[PDB]
Amino acid sequence: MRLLVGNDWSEELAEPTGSTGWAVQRLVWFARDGDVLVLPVAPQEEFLAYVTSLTGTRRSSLTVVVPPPGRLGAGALTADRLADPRFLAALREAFAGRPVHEVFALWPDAVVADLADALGCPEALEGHDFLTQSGGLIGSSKAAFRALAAGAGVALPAGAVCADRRRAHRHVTRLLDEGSPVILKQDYGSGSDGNEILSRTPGLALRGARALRVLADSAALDAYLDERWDWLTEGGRHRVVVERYHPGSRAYFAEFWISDGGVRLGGHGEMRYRPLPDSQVMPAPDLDQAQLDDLVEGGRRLCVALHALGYRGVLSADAVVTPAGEVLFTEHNGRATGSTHIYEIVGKRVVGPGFGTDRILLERVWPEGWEAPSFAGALTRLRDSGHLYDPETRRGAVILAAYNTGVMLCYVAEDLEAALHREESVS
Amino acid sequence: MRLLVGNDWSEELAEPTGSTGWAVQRLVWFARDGDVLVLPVAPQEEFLAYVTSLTGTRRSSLTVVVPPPGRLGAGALTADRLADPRFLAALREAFAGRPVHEVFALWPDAVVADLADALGCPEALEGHDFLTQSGGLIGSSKAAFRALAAGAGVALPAGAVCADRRRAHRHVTRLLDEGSPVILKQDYGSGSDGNEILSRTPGLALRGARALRVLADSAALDAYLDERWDWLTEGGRHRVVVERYHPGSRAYFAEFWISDGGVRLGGHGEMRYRPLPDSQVMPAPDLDQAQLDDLVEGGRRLCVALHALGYRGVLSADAVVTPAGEVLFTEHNGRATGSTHIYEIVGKRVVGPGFGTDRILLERVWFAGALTRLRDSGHLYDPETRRGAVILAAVMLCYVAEDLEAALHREESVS
Ligand SMILES: Nc1ncnc2c1ncn2[C@@H]1O[C@H](COP(=O)(O)O)[C@@H](O)[C@H]1O
Repeated sequence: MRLLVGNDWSEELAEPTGSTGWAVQRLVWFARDGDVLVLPVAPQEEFLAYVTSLTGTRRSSLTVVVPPPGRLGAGALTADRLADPRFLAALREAFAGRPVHEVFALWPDAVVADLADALGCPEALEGHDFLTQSGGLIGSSKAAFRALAAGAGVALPAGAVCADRRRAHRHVTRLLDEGSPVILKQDYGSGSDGNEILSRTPGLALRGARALRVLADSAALDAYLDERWDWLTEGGRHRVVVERYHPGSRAYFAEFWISDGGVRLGGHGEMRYRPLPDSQVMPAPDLDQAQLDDLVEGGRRLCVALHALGYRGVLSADAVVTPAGEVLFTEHNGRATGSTHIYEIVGKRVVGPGFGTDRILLERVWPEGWEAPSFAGALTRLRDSGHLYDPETRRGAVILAAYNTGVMLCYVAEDLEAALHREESVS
Repeated sequence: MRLLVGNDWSEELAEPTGSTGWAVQRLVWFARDGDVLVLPVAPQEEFLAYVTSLTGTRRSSLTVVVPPPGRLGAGALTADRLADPRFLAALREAFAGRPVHEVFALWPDAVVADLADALGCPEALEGHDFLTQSGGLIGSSKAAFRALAAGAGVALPAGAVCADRRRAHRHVTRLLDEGSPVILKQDYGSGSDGNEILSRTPGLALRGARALRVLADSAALDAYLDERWDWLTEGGRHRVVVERYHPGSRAYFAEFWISDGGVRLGGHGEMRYRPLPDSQVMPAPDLDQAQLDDLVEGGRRLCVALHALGYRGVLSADAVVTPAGEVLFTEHNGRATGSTHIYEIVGKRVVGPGFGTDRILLERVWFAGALTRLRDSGHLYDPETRRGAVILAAVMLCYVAEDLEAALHREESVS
């Protein structure tokens, strides 16, 4: 029996008011026999039965525990929901006298530590003490990333970390006068919504940022900083990362599992900003040996640093390959990412040893313009067309997510072209 | 030579508008033959002569470069003073073609890395890359201390790190309802000035905070938090550390030198309240051997972690020994502290190997007049006897004697 926790982005960083309880249902992919899952919204049985049928996990051995709604409703495991005596009674009955062997959470937050303490199993949560002190936030800080990568000797685009406009203005100006565009980044921003590109020249693709600002001179920059500084600092709370932006780069990741015992490579892939990051392929294609070595060693070094200071959990090291072919690291992500269950479970467990050898994975966000009436409806159509993932041909679409009021698929194929073809058939 | 920078508390954390240039003149103690010293204010010659005669450094081999004044004046090495063309030219002249072998700064700040960049000697600054990304600030973060110590299995008072009022209220309520007093600490607070003690009971001794608030109950604390949170967070800029406070505790430090090659014990001491914090003793007295070992090994584990993440420089780990006898770490300090030149130079270089065996150092807070009268009376430090008062700054004294009782008699004499 393990306790799996489907928690969201840290309550300490942001109010999870938009959450609907859908994305964290990816937790089920990690479930193994006997496990107890804590989720904000009960998954549909059809989702559970499908996912468990593929992982080989006995569904009836699983228990799903859902807290009552909290101060922000049901969308996310807010702190008040996990402290609810009603929920705690439900949790203890789900345990049924069994010891908690391990606590696994999607996000390394103090609320998980709080839960382990309330349950009297802190020892089952690796890095518990670190987490009680809110150490897990380091996994989502770009400022922390910049310092750690630079200290560990991990290649980094030129730049700095700025707490004020005076310093920000100097570092932006240095980079712009070298003929480069610049990307500003919220310390704790999630995704490209937290970034802006600044350029002397118009017409750049908006890859990895919400907006492009064209700034002619020092005065235009003063004007920009005066207007956006509140936003860039989240109301004066956080610092801003300034770094050199490299147009037309491809985005890669190497993800690791950081335990008490040390650092272990989970997997690597490419995130396709095509022009939005709406698909990813694993493992990483089109790198030569030296670039793949740099991506993995770079990430590993970063993770060894994070391990040494006490971080425990999943760590995604994000990088770009520039048009000149240089691997530069751009951030880390301390959490179960969009990729984690895909290479770890779908790749290594469902597809098997052939994954990385004669099989790749291609996941796409449910295309806009695609519609499916329900989970069961999507599965039926896939099953009937013969495009549903078939455990003995090792080809086809794996349904990744629960019903979203469509779903989300992962195509397993010999190479990217083959998966891309599988997908056009799917309709 | 080596380039020695007498910089102050980071300009990124606070405006150093109150500095007068006096404290960073402790830089001179670290000066070795041929070095070049960057100071905000020129030291008196008599001070420079005096320090170098004790340290055995040849004074004429030294150069002091003082940047012109900057936006806050001459009191402190502000970023614009160190990027001044007039200052960079005067600095390259002081080198006169010599390569910079090592850069030593009093504070691990991004401006040091900028200066090393300007001069073309990034390789002479250990942790250069770390510092350009302002990683040195981690050495002044209590929020960082709390996580590092928790992760490193280093003992610390019960508590948490809080970003908002709701979690602070919870964690304060919990400690108070257990009957203990609580101390709130600004993430980047310099000294006790950034701390406040919360208690059910009035009259606690304010060791390490400079105000106490008596809070009867949950609504009283709502009121306090609603009133003080803006100050506690520096305008919602930083988080707040909530800790169990231990009254009547003694305060100790263990200081380490963190370089590429690893972690070296500098020294340890006590910060005495008699009744107030106006004196230091090194090495640490009145500790059992196991308490000293917990102090040093605690400090070491912590520094090993700081090392691994890239920090380079001086790191002082502060601890208290509770009335109950337990050693608990309370903060770290990444910088040359008020103690660093004392055990490292005055102790290990001036006094020699006997320091920590047959000599101890006592420093207390209450120029040629001090020197004259100390000389004429015979109380001035005598290399031949390894006893007497050392003038640490232009004044402040460090009494070298066999034990604390001998040091306190010497000071009484100096009255
Ligand atoms: N939780 C605590 N209990 C007792 N003393 C503390 C605690 N936290 C910090 N202190 C002491 O308060 C002092 C801080 O003041 P300063 O050294 O001037 O910054 C240090 O000596 C700490 O060791």
